[PDB]
Amino acid sequence: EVQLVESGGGLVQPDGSLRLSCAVSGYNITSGYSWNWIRQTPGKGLEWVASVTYDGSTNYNPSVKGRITISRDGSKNTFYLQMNSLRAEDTAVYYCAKGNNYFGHWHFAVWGQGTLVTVS
Amino acid sequence: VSAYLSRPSPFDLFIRKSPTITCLVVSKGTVNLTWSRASGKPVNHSTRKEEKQRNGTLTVTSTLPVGTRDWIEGETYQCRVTHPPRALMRSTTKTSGPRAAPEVYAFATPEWPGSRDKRTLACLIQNFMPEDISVQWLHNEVQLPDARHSTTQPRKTKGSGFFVFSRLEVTRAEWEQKDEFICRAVHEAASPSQTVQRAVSVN
Amino acid sequence: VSAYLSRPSPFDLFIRKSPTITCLVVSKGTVNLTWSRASGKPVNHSTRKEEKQRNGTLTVTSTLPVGTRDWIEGETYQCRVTHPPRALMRSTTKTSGPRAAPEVYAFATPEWPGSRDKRTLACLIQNFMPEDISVQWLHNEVQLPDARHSTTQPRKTKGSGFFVFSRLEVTRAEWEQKDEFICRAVHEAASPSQTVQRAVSVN
Amino acid sequence: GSDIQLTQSPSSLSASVGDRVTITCRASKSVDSDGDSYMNWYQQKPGRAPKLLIYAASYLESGVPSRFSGSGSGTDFTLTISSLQPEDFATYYCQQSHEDPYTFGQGTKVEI
Ligand SMILES: *[C@@H]1O[C@H](CO)[C@@H](O)[C@H](O)[C@H]1NC(C)=O
Repeated sequence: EVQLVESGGGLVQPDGSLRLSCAVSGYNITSGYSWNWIRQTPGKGLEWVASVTYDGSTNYNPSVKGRITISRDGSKNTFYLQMNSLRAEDTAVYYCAKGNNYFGHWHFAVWGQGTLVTVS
Repeated sequence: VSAYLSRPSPFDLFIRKSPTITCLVVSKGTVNLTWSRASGKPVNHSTRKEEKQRNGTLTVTSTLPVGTRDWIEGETYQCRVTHPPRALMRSTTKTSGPRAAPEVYAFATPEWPGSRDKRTLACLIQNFMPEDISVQWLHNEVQLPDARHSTTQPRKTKGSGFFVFSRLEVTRAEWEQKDEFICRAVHEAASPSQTVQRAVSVN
Repeated sequence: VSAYLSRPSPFDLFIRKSPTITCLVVSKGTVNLTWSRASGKPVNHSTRKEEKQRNGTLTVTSTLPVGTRDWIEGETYQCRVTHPPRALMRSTTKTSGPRAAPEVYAFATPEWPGSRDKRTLACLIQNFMPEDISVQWLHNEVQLPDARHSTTQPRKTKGSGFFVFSRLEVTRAEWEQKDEFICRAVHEAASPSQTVQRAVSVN
Repeated sequence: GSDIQLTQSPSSLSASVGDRVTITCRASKSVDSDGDSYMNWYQQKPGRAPKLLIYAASYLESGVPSRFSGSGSGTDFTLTISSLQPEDFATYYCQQSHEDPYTFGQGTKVEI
């Protein structure tokens, strides 16, 4: 089966830059499906951030577009999320999730444990 | 209006290597039938066939070619049906559960009075998981047609495995030209080459 | 709400001689279930059983004892279902068509590595009409329980007859105490006593 | 601003084991398309990641208990639980997959 393990979260200063990684096991991210980042502010709602498909296509949430970018490393079977110009709005628990396609519309079938990013 | 989504036979998957799934879909606006797969990969050239049969009913089946490697990694294939409020959808995918290779046993019936030119060959395939199993009969190293044999539906054993019987009537002209028949089972747990066999003869 | 009307097993008809038919009938007012037969003869004491199972559904089955002689002369039994607009009815009766007695063949599987204490006995019953067929396995002249064996659903042969397979796993303790097992077929065309048999052993 | 906004009701509710719970999800725009509604439902127990219960509003993900059922269309969707169980104390989110960016409800917390 597919298991997702996030890492790279911690305390960070505003205007800084942080990079989160999702280590996938059991399936190769270049083989198919979507690979997404979804963050949750503790005690509040959930928001989708960015996605990279098995072909390298990247899709971003416009509320974070321009400051954030999503990358992929096929050899290490890992995809990353580089954040720049951190804000208090960015403080959240960041999950990675595998997306299953249903006629051009994706749902998040498998979710990682999530890693916490906290700006001050 | 009801629909069914088939699985690829083990024979199509591991012998022919050209597996396919067919959306059965058993009247003012013609019904549209499209395909999708969970990975998001594109759907192959799916050939659709419309049949006007029979007792005031319409049959529209679409056959979708699939890749043998894809089906093994758990690719989910979904079929959707639209009419000119809601749509119907069926999803097929590799069966879950442990894998158990089949045991294969072949037997021949004794001569029955009055029917001396015919014989019955029986193949027992048992203790395999999952239930998906194809059966073919080989004679003269050439596979016999499918209409020639009859295979029972998989049934559960007292253990966790399934069993199946295959029955094949053979003629005297056949066993006298060569008194050897091979019953071959195709199952993904069979190793290697997903095949377990047994030979039988008429004495 | 749907209902089914069973036939009497050949075993109940010709061995036990105590055949019965059961009206399955698979919610404010309790459903009434009554019986009738085409000849106009009275219906026997029919025992009704109500079962509260399972996934938000109610099952009410009525078993009706019938006479073996009556079923042979073509008596039609009908079951009707009423709820506190129209009623549902099922009718069962002796199958039509020619009669053909079964051929019975018994086989034993060779030893399979790792499973030396178990064996599989297979019974092939074929070329019989109609399809109604009961199968029992005898060991030590005493009939084995039904849960011990598994019989495939009747299937059509290339001829007009049907065939059936029966599978029975046996233990070493059993065949060492007596290495003889009888597979018995009950069919109304079998003559006399509606029984065709074959014995098998494990070597 | 132009996103589809998802509003769930109730925000929070207290129930007992065996109770039937009904959670509603309302969308700013219709998420319907091609005879299907791209509303998905997720369950998130405390301290763990969300889990997919239903996708396309009516279909259950493999391995999800039968008591969870989805219904609705257009802008009105309802996640129904036939009988409540102890392990169901969690927050329930709906998520529209009709338009980018994908958006979520605020979440309905169910306390046993
Ligand atoms: C994933 O697939 C790519 C492309 O075939 C390959 O380069 C990479 O090594 C694979 N990674 C793993 C972990 O299998």
